[PDB]
Amino acid sequence: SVSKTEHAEINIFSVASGHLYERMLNIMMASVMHHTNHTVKFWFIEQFLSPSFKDFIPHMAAEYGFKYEMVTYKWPHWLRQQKEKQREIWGYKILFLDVLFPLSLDKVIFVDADQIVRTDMYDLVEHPLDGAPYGFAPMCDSRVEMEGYRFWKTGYWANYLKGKPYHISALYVVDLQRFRELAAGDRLRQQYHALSADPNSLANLDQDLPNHMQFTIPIATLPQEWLWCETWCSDETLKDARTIDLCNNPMTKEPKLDRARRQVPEWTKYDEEIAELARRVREG
Ligand SMILES: O=c1ccn([C@@H]2O[C@H](COP(=O)(O)OP(=O)(O)O)[C@@H](O)[C@H]2O)c(=O)[nH]1
Ligand SMILES: *[C@@H]1O[C@H](CO)[C@@H](O)[C@H](O)[C@H]1NC(C)=O
Ligand SMILES: [Ca+2]
Repeated sequence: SVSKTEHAEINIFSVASGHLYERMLNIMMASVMHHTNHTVKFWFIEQFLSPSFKDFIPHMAAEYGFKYEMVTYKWPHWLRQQKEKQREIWGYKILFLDVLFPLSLDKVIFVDADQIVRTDMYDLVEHPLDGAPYGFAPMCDSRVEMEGYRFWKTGYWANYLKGKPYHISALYVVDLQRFRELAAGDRLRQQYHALSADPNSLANLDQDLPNHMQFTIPIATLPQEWLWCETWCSDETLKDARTIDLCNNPMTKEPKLDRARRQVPEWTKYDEEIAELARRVREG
């Protein structure tokens, strides 16, 4: 309750790089606030954001009734760098969970910038982790026609996992008290540093690292309904989805905004609402 009183009942962080992902990030935030009456604070990885986004966030905060904070954490010099901006952004999602946030914050949830929330996120804050420092949803198996693209069901990953789930990194709850209690941050940084000496390792950096460490840094497998993506999940399970991720479909390669408008009926409503707020602020 000290964390809830000082920060908020729900604390969410995200990362966005590019005007398209910033546009989706405002939509994600509006979707969270339309589905909760609990207090919310959004945390941003500051250095990737545009000046316009950072100028607009106080307007979003006053319109939607949320608190916010910008975190600017410098990549430690000892730790192997990522030349590709995509991989550096993935590093910011998983390698610094213990240092991005204050010691007074007990829990934080990563929600992808391209996500659409359809649930009260305080349900994830209250979800029992049974001692795990973090919880991730598994990758769906329900869309049977995409089995050939489930790389984790054969080869390296099938042997490595021994039947454990291969989790998606679009959404994850981190019990920061337990993550700190376990030294998970230091351990994830040292494993990443050693593994990344091979440039063929950790292809999906943010996702592969926690899945690789799940025998020593436990993952609480969240209910499947916490994360639904069309690529892997059946149409039939969309009605149960608490959140939607617009993940890439390797079979169709359909553009991001087309996936958003086609799959999510309320997407244009949030987009037009944020554009209406922008026009209202611009005149004044
Ligand atoms: O903030 C971001 C996140 C992703 N991308 C790019 O968008 C593409 C698809 O990545 P995305 O995260 O959308 O894929 P998903 O994980 O949703 O399947 C890649 O070229 C990324 O470099 C980007 O420009 N900005
Ligand atoms: C918030 O409270 C109002 C009170 O009238 C209620 O109608 C609404 O459904 C609540 N929303 C959530 C997400 O709990
Ligand atoms: Ca995504």
